[PDB]
Order: sequence, then C-alpha cells, then structure tokens
Amino acid sequence: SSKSVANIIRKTIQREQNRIRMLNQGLQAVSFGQVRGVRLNVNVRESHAI
Amino acid sequence: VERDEVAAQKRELEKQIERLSQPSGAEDSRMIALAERFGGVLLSEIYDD
Repeated sequence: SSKSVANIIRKTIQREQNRIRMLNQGLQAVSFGQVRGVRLNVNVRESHAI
Repeated sequence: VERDEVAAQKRELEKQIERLSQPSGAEDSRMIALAERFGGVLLSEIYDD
C-alpha cells in the first residue's frame, strides 16, 4: 500500500507538471513594459521528494 | 510431512497473489524498470479498465 501511494503521488505530480507546461506555452512572448514572458515554475520540494 | 505440503501450497498461493499486486498485476519483477526506464506505459494498464 505504501509503494502504491508513492507511485500515485509521483504519477499525479508528473501529470500536473505536464499540464502546467502545456498551459505555459500560451503566455510566451507577451510584451509588457520590459516584461517579455511569463512562466509558472513547478518543482518538487526536496523535503518532500526524499 | 502434511505441514510441509500445506506450506508449499501456501507459498505458491502468496506468490501468485503477489504476482498480481503492482503496479498493475503483471510480470512486475522487471517489467517495472523496463516500463519507467522508457517513456512508455504498460499495455495491460492501458487496457486496465
């Protein structure tokens, strides 16, 4: 059960990262003042990865 | 002798039960590494539902 829980957490994290990366493509090259692009950076915290 | 025979049957039963356990019951002994090492998905899991 613990192994399954870990695997499902990993799978959900991967899916959400993929979805956010997909969404990010639409905000490429937005010209606002000196701002030229916007990104939602998603990462896995080490304190929780371990 | 009866106890050992029953124990052998038992061990076979738990091995069979485990073989269907994770990630989706299959030849997970090496199928796991063979599956995540490459950007693919198990066919059985693909037809899981």
